[PDB]
Amino acid sequence: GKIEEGKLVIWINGDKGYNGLAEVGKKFEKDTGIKVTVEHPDKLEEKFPQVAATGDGPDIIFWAHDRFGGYAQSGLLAEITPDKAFQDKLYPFTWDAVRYNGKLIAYPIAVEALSLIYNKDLLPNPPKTWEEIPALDKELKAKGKSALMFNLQEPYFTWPLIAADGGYAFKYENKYDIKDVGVDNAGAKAGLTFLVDLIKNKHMNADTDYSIAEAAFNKGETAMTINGPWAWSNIDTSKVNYGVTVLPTFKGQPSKPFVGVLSAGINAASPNKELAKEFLENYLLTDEGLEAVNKDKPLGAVALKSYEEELAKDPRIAATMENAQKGEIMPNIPQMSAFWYAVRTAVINAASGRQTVDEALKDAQTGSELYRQSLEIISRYLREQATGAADTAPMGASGATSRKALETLRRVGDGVQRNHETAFQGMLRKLDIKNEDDVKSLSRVMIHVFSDGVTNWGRIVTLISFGAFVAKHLKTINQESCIEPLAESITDVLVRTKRDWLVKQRGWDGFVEFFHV
Ligand SMILES: COCCOCc1nn(C)c2c1CSCc1cc(n(C)n1)CCc1cc(c3ccc(F)cc3c1)OCCCc1c(C(=O)O)n(C)c3c-2c(Cl)ccc13
Ligand SMILES: OC[C@H]1O[C@H](O[C@H]2[C@H](O)[C@@H](O)[C@@H](O)O[C@@H]2CO)[C@H](O)[C@@H](O)[C@@H]1O
Repeated sequence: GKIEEGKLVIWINGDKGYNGLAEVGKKFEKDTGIKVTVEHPDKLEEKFPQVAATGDGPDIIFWAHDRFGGYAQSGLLAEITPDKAFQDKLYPFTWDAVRYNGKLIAYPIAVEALSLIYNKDLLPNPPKTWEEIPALDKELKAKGKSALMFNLQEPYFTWPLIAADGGYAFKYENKYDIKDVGVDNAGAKAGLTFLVDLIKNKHMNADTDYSIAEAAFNKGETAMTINGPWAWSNIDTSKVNYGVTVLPTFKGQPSKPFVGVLSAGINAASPNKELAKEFLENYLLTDEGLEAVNKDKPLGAVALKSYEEELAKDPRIAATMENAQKGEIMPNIPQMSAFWYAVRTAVINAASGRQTVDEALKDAQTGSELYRQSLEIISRYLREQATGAADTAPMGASGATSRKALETLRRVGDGVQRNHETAFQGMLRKLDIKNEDDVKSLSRVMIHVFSDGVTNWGRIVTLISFGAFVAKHLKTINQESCIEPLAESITDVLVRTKRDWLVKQRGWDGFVEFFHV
């Protein structure tokens, strides 16, 4: 139901120092009498947006910064307004990671990058290249060991290799070009082909997950793993003689890990926002607060300058920041969730042999592009229907598909508006859409109606065609400013409800083919 006033509920991932965070919670309770409950639910990054949308969930959510732009866009996060004195205590680049549309939407905690972790008793010198790992595995298999095991179920761990020879998520030049996705280029293919060849040649197993890789490294059965600072605690307990070092190069180029800033957001529906701010600023983001978490599971390079100066002498942190420098700080754009879902499926299907590398990355490209391509088509159709004049701007990336989808939608959507004028006029009058607040109300009812019953291109045409019908109404009553929000809302409904179906149709190319006369 509603978040309980007078306590704090905190969500953090089960691989992080949640017992250390609970100790900070106990210090908070000692001062204030306010009880702090720390939970680590499974899939909390997927659960948070579901429960927070209903005004429920934790007061504070911890995740890497990449997921907070989506949460902020969805209205699920309170704006963070620390004073200059507090802001100056953290590195400016960490605040940049938690800025979305010019507003701070979380507190940055620590910088995370993957490193190569190696067993000095099996491999005194780690391999500098991915290319030498097959030969090393052959040497180690003769000793009853293997070279490398890491999580193949989460694309976070394979991304550094995919990115090495030129794979990218969203092109960054000067600003992100969200229309420019680098998932199915020659560089991405080269990296994922290398991983699949390691599996084909029995150097790795497609079924290896976080738990299997951690157990094999910590038992001394595999010489190397790929993991973040949080993993170091369990390796210390195992008494493995380990090193943390630069990831291997691929085709002479560095592995490029996607760099995360562990961040703490405040639930927009929390009645405990002042308690949450007090906890995060004056208990957690202190030398003693971060020490308590770091002693449980290491954070990496903490955002708090005073404590980072103390930790920076650690060679494992130096290695973390060397890999971070060769990588890229993740975007926080709302499309990151879709990007990760698309690439997760691609790596798992390529690794298992369900798809070829070409097939897998083609689907991942379509899934990653789906929101922005859908919005380009739907925004243009609604606006030209409302105003009577087309947009002269270039379509940009995958422009032929956008142009031909808009041409098709002009033919079939104009026909739907003509033939279903009665139902459209009746429903427009019942909805009584007057302003941007009324447009924002449509999402819930649209999802309900559209998600029920059969999936086909005709119902997608009806969804967008009624959008155009509403947009014409909005322009006429001098609410033209409502049209882009309406287009965004319809696009969100379409892509969230029909993601998997749309990718199976080759997205908008399927639409053009389906309605080809
Ligand atoms: C006077 O005669 C009566 C006969 O009428 C029967 C009929 N025939 N037709 C064609 C539709 C209907 C009503 S029953 C479906 C319905 C629609 C709504 N409610 C509450 N119920 C309003 C909530 C809503 C739903 C939207 C919206 C999309 C863009 C937008 F800007 C605002 C939207 C608001 O999209 C749902 C999926 C697309 C859709 C479909 C579909 O999926 O097939 N149908 C059948 C629609 C009908 C209408 Cl009028 C509008 C849209 C659809
Ligand atoms: O695998 C995709 C996944 O990558 C990142 O998640 C990391 C997280 O940042 C780390 O702190 C650690 O918990 O491992 C996770 C990988 O299992 C992204 O932050 C996440 O959004 C994305 O889904």
